[PDB]
Amino acid sequence: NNRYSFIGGRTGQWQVVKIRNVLGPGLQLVEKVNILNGASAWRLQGFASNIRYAIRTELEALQAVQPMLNRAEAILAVLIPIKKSAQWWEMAQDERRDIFERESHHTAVGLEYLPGVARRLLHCRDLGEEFDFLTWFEFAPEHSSAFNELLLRMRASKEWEYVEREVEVWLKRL
Amino acid sequence: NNRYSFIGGRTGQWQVVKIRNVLGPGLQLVEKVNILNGADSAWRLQGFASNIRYAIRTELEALQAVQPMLNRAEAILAVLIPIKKSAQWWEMAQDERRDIFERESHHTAVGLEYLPGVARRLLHCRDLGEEFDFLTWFEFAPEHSSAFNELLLRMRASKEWEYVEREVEVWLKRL
Ligand code: HEM
Ligand code: HEM
Ligand SMILES: [F-]
Ligand SMILES: [F-]
Repeated sequence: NNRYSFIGGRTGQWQVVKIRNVLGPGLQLVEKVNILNGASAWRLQGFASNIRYAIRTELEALQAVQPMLNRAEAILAVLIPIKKSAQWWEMAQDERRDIFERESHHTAVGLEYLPGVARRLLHCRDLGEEFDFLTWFEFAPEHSSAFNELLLRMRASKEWEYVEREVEVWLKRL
Repeated sequence: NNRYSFIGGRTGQWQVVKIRNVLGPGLQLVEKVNILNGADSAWRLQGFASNIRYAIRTELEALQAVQPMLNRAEAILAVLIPIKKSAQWWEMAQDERRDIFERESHHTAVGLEYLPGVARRLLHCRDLGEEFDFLTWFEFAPEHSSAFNELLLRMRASKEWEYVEREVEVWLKRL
């Protein structure tokens, strides 16, 4: 099933460490997040989809180093819902690819954080959700500082001038 | 709301003229199709309107200069064409798919030849878990029927269509 739901509330596989309401309306602090592969204070949902930007040589680079989810060591996670602006979504494909990679170097920068950080990308604009993306990251604690670095590098990029809502939900695996 | 449902059955705004089961399993013949904006009938198809996946800005400019509105008074014929692409297509990277779609197959350039006669809507549905990947919608006056039939055959001859694994044509007339 390609649908995932993230329930913030009193039960789940993940303990909430902190929530940082980076930009726009936040998410209510809760005890735990329950993650369901299918369709409480809030529910987020999104789907796994096909590649939108990455080119073949980028995928090869990613495939050579990216880790799998569910490593025994990867006891920390971060769920980061993201919303991009109307101006982003009205751009053509070349315009969006150019900002994503040529200007902002998204994949190249993220590659610097592999193999330490595992990730999953979910899409949800097309479900009518209040966010556009649910991004998921997991890693061992030794990579927390580097992941915090990466977040600030991304926020400095051209791509991020089109981000209108962002929240960080920091989790620890129970 | 960006979701549309097409329900093949006994009621609706569109009368079925014919169904051509082009490739793979067909769709059951029915009297009418009922189209609902939102989430005795035989099948339901659904999809969502989405953002642009391939077209570049100059292509969008050319499309915007000529593409017609939906619901023109004269556009009494329509065709609903659900399409499924293969697993090999979806595993390709973005550049590989763009190269097939336009550089090799000229999908937008060829389609532009049929505007303004043909109006269109693209719906996506692979991400919903539907049996098809896309629902494509076309509408036009009868004087463009022959040209639309031409266009179909040209697109089926293209490289892109080597990756199409299920296709049905539901021809409709506006009630
Ligand atoms: C950890 C290393 C990272 C790598 C290797 C990486 C890599 C990628 C790649 C390859 C894509 C494009 C997927 C496609 O073509 O469809 C993508 C999309 C995206 N990633 Fe990252 N990323 C990483 C970190 C991050 C971080 C920390 C964030 C959030 C703060 C983030 C947010 C996104 C978003 C929102 C998208 C979708 C962009 C769009 O479709 O407009 N990524 N990432
Ligand atoms: C009538 C003139 C047509 C024009 C101007 C046209 C134009 C386009 C455009 C510009 C796209 C890219 C949209 C995007 O970038 O996301 C698209 C996608 C598509 N069209 Fe056409 N089209 C035409 C006819 C057709 C016909 C007759 C069919 C079916 C037999 C068809 C099937 C599709 C499919 C399945 C997609 C999605 C491709 C994918 O995302 O892999 N189109 N069309
Ligand atoms: F990502
Ligand atoms: F189309």
